[PDB]
Amino acid sequence: MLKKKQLTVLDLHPGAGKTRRVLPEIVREAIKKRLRTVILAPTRVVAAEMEEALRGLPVRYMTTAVNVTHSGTEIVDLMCHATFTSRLLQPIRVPNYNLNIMDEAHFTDPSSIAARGYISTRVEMGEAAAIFMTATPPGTRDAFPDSNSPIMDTEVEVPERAWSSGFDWVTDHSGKTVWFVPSVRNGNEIAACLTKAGKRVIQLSRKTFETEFQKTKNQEWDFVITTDISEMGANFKADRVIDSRRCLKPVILDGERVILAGPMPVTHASAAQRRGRIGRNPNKPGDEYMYGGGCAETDEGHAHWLEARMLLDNIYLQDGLIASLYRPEADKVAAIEGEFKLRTEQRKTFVELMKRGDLPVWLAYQVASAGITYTDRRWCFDGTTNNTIMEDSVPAEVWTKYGEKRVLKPRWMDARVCSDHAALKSFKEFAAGKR
Ligand SMILES: COCC(=O)Nc1nc(-c2ccccc2)cs1
Repeated sequence: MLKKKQLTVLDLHPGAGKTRRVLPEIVREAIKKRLRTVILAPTRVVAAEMEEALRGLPVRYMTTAVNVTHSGTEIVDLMCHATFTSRLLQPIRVPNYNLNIMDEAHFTDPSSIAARGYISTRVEMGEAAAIFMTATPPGTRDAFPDSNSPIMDTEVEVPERAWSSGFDWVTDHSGKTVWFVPSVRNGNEIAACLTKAGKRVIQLSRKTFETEFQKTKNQEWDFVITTDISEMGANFKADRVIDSRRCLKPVILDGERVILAGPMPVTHASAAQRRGRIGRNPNKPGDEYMYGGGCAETDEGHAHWLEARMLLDNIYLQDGLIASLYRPEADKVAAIEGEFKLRTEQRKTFVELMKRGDLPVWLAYQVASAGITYTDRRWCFDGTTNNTIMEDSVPAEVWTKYGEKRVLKPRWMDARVCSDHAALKSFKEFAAGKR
């Protein structure tokens, strides 16, 4: 696998031991051959699991998720997918890694797509080797891959709202259930309904993931209610998955706003990863997978692929050359390489709106490309009346940095800045000049 000019897709089934058995073997071989190597973890949780699998090997952990004293003699670096892309965008030297290893390489967050595009472009150039580790590479059509033990697959109507009757099979279960919901808000309603029925419920989402995931290890629980983030190598001691088979899809309308469309069907890859949370123990056959809809290729026209092009347009490769998306995912967006390339000062604004601002890529781009500077928040208040952000059926209000109470009315509306209470709170703080 380790010869230059090669990209290898390690597509062993979920639970086959890619992370705990194959990855340490690859790393040992890489060190033997003096390959400067990066290992990309999708999350801080997986980064910590990798440290356990790699413990004893000279690996530099570029994450505060691991508390290790580095020797200074490591040629293998480990960081999150997002950290890799972030360091590429920033005015900081990223080594030209000979070997690029991406774990959970199916991750469809913009920074992961961008990292695959950059890595696969370096391999196509003949400059590097890469290994993408995933049961479900782009365009996979099999929602029902092999497992370590037989799974009971049942198509069933799954609740997406509180219920009083008609779903006894949900609560009548005495094991542990991982339940994939399309959104935080939908999970909150299911979680309240299960809590009222006497169940112990943990909720996971992107913003709460590291903190709340620890509860699945430290306390007894009956249900984990999770968004799609648990597709990215989160492991549970569970005997059932309940899968809505639904997700939200960010969509750019008319080049001018972003909506969260759906809920709508998940991809085959997502369905296989959700299912793949169970059937992992060869000694425990008959884990159950209850699924509430079909799959569709809802990654086509999804904003994350256009966002990935915005990031790649702003990463230096060589002179004016721009990295392509990884070929199997390159048709998910109608975009021209270079269309989003910013001049030096606008690019810095774009980076800071994402890194410090915590704005979605698309929104960061609109503000930066309009020639607005990072601390200038006038745009949060001067949109049309129909861009008014609503909080519990009333216009959201903040005190501006000037001490004026104003209605939150952004010039560009991205539904992700108000998708749940936590998002809207963060965006209000941003509009107020608090970061
Ligand atoms: C599952 O097999 C049928 C199918 O693919 N149905 C879909 N429904 C959508 C959809 C749903 C909500 C909002 C917009 C679009 C996309 S695909």
